[PDB]
Amino acid sequence: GIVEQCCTSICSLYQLENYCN
Amino acid sequence: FVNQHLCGSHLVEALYLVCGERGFFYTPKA
Repeated sequence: GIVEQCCTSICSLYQLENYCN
Repeated sequence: FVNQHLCGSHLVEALYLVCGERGFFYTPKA
């Protein structure tokens, strides 16, 4: 999930936008 | 800003700034 992709590992804009509505 | 380890409130604020008026969903347990 988002914690695995952005917290435990380095986040990116590509991944963050996957969570916008 | 975006290219780093973002956890907790820090991650929540990043989503807020990036998504803007589209909003977003935060599911830490998934």
